[PDB]
Parts: sequence; C-alpha cells; structure tokens
Amino acid sequence: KRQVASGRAYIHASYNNTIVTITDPDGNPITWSSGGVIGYKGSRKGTPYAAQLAALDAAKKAMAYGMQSVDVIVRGTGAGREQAIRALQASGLQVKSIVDDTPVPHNGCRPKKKFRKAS
Amino acid sequence: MRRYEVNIVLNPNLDQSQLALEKEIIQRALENYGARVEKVEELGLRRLAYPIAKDPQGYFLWYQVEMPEDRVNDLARELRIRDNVRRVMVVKSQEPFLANA
Amino acid sequence: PITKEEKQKVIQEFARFPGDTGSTEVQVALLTLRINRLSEHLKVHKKDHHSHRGLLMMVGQRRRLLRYLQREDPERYRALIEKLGIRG
Amino acid sequence: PSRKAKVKATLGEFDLRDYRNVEVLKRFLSETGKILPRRRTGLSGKEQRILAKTIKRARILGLLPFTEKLVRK
RNA sequence: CUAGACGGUGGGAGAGGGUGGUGGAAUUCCCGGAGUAGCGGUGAAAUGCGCAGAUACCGGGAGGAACGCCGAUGGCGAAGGCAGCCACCUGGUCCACCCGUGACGCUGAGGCGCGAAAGCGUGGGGAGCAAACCGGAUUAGAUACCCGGGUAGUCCACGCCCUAAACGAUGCGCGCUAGGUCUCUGGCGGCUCAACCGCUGGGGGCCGAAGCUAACGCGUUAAGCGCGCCGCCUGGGGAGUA
Repeated sequence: KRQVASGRAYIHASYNNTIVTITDPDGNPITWSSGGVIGYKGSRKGTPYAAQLAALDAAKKAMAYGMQSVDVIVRGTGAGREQAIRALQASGLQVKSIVDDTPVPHNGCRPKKKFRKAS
Repeated sequence: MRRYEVNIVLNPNLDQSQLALEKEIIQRALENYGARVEKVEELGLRRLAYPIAKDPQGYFLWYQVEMPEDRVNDLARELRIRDNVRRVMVVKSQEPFLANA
Repeated sequence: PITKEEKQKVIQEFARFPGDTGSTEVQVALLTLRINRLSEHLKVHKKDHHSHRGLLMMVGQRRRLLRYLQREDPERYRALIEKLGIRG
Repeated sequence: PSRKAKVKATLGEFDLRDYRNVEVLKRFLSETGKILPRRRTGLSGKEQRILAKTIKRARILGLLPFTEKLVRK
C-alpha cells in the first residue's frame, strides 16, 4: 500500500535455507519471505522447492505494493538458489537483471573450524 | 643524487586558483628537499578505475626529478600532508624496457 | 651506499702503483670500507641478522688476506694496519 | 584451448616498464582486474614478471582496477 | 707464475634482510536508515538468537589481523623459513672484459651465532581463531569426534626457551663419468632487421647411458668413480631414562 513498481530483490541462498527480501529503488524492504515463512521448518527449509515457494511468496506479496520490475541480487550459494532466481522470473515480475554480489573477505577473520581445513 | 619520478593525484574539484596553490606548495616542497625538477607532464583529469576519496576522478601531476635519496622518503611525507593530495608515488626512474619489438 | 667516487678514492689511495686494482693492500682497504658501513648499518637494525652474516664473511675474508700479508711481507702488513687502523 | 589471440601479438612495441599507459596495460587484464596468465598475455617469464609490477603500480595510482564484476552468469 | 682463489670496470635478476610509510577487500562491534517472523544450524535435530524487532539490504564510524587474481610444474635464503605498493638502509649472487694481486687453498673437534610451532617472564593489543573451560547433540557411556560459546594463546615489544615427516627421509668441498624432454633466469651470436633459431651459463622437474643398489630405486641437482675433513651406527627394549 504505497505502490512502488520498480525495485530490488535480494536472494540470500545458503545450505540451510533461502530467504528473499524485496525492496524499493534504494534498499528499504517492502516484503520478505523464506523457507520458514512458508510451511517448512527444519531441513526442508533449505531445499530448492522451498526457495521456489519463498521466491513466489516474496513476489506475490510485493505485487500488492504494486511491484512490477525488479533487479535480482544473489548472495551466497546453497540448496537451490537458482530455483529462486527462476520462481521470480516467472512470478510475474519482469526481472531486469540477476547479479551475484556474494560477499568474500580478502582474508580477514579466521573461520570456525567447520569452515577451515583449507589453504 | 638519483633520478626519480614523482606522481601526484589531487582533488579534481579545485578551481583555477585552489589548484595553482597546491602546486605552489609542491614546487616549494621539492626545493626544500633538493628536488631538481628535470621536467613535468600534466595529464590533469582522468577517470579512475575505482573511486579515490569517494571522488571517481583525479587530477594528475608528473615530475621527473633528481635529488638526495636520503630524503626522498621525507619529500613524500611532506607531499602527503596536503588535504587535496590524495596520492603520491615516487619511483626510481628506469630505462624503458621495450617489448614486442 | 659507496659511490664509484667513494670507491676509487680508496683504490687509488692504497694502490701499490698506477693502475693497481687488486693488491692485498687495496682489497683489505675496500673490505675495511664495506665492513665499517655495514658495522654502522648494524649499530641500528640489530635485527637485520641476514646482513650480519654478510659482515661475518667480510671480516672473514679480510682477516684471511691480512694473515697472508704477514706471512709474505711482514712490513707492508704493519703498514696496512696502522694506516687502515685495523685491530682494536 | 586458449588459442584466441596472444595479447602481445595483438599490439605494438610498448615499454613494459611504463606504469601510466592505461591504454596498453588495460590490455593484459582479464574481464576482471585480474592479470592474465602468460598463456594469454603471450609474454615471456621475464616480460610477464615486469608487467605485474607495472600493472600493480598502475592500480595504486588509480589508473587500473584491482577487480571488476562479471557480467552474464 | 697464473690454470685455484681474491680484487677492478661494466651489465643483470630476485617474495634475501632491517626501518618508516602507505591502500583496499573482508570479519566483528557501534550509529543511522528502510522492514516482519523468523533466523541459525544438522544426517536429522536441539541448544542459541529474535516482537526491548532478530534474519537479509543501504549509509556512517571504530578496531584488530591478514594481504585474492598474478601464482607456476616458479623464485629467494645456510637452515628454520620467506609472497599489496613506496622510499631509505643493507646481505648474497650471476654474466661480459680479461684489467689488478699471485696459491692468498680445502675441511673443520671444541667455541660463537642462527634456528618453525607450542610454551615462559614484563608490558601492550585483541578483529578473527581458539588448549582449558561452559553448554547443546550423538552414544551403551562421549570426560571425543559434530554444533553454540569461550580464557590463556595466537598479534606487538623486550627478554627466555631450542625443539621437530626441520624431507630430496640423499654432512661440506673438489675432480671425473651418454643423452633426451619440459621449465625459470642471463648472454652473445645466425637469417639485411625482426618474428624465428643457435648454442652457451646458472637454477627447477621428468625420463634414461655406463655404473651403483638387498630391492625399491639413484643416474652431471649421484645413492656412480675418487680424494680431504667433521658427525654418527654396532642388535632390540630398559632410555634420551637414572
């Protein structure tokens, strides 16, 4: 209930869950969805299907604020990130562009054991 | 003495005056350290590959000098003191290593 | 560093005769020069151990050329020392 | 394969030591600020080794990038 | 005396070392903005965090530590080990000319020095990581592995400790004994130049002559053929102990 139309869609994939946040031309979120927002509670939350559902839920809800065109921004890798980038393209919203902006350090903090054994 | 190459990138928003003033201090600074100005170039403004001091452009000054190496480090401490000075790279002049010729 | 000037100045100042570039006297002189600079650099930079080995060697090659001088001409020897000002 | 064209051949006689020739230097960079391998720069071990310092010097001055974003994907 | 060695003049390459400076990426925290119901995490979960509004997103700030691509099958150092850029201080080393000294050599018990990590002492710092420790889970039990926290420590300085698949598992020097192939770094030379090519010097790999070896394998970077000097083994455990 503002009527935006043009905006951004942040797809935050991960090996545990996917969460999409839609925003206005300059960052402030309009609506957000995830694997939890919808049914799924544990492992299920990750799965590409969930990512899909969540993507859609995100768009549908954003359709209300009158959204139409969006720029997609993918962050991270995980259980079905592409499905999300697809459910959007189909959701109805015209996807203006998909862009990987997954953060990466130029080597700063020692990661937790679980993510070390590398170099 | 050794022959060097001073590079200086300063704010691209200086007016005719403000600019010529910073150059003043430079030329002034150089002598203060023995910098014997062999020559100069002034490409002036250029679109930086990435922003410097938020500013996406830069004004360039190139001076090929001759001076007491024992002070080259100070010469640049001095040159960096300026607020409009947002880059200073002194380099030992080197024979132009050609290639593909 | 030691300029060509700084260098040749010592070379001519020690040479046994016009054009002498490798007389023991000269060599020892040049080494005494390098040593001192290094010993200097090292009075500061007490951590630059890597360079210190370089000194151990200079001092080495020198005390070894001098050893050769006595054996041969015991006079030029006492002469070189006094001059350069080696020992201590 | 990497047999598209050696950046060296596709170019003139340049001073590999010159850290301001954004014009030519920019040629040895990937579709990102990355410095290309000899496989693609057609330079030699020695030449290629001098380029790096130059391309890096040029990066500090702000003339050359450190890294660029990838388009497509 | 010049064939060893050292020096001179002139070319050169390099993450060799020391001091100061300088940048951007990322993590954490803090501040502002924008927005709801979860986020996180796993084999599944739970603890945990979140409506005092978390999660993802934008901007601002503070602080510590480290320095993708290039990067190699690469380079440097005596070893341990060493990878932004800039200047200063500084070590080693190769090549050309053959110009100077004229055997000035080799090895080296003991000595002295150097010698990762952890650890110790004083002080500083602390972003991330993380012995101990505090929890969650798994299990028959779990004093573990997995997950959430977390102190010493890791970072700096000064001093100490002195150890190790510290490996090429191959003490140092010198001489002598088919090649082939890839590679890093220098050369002067050949085709009117260049592109291309030469061979030639130093280094890194692979394959292999002769030969060596118990075999495996080694094979001008010897584990081959020789000489010099050092260290060490004698069987295993007890024991690197008393």
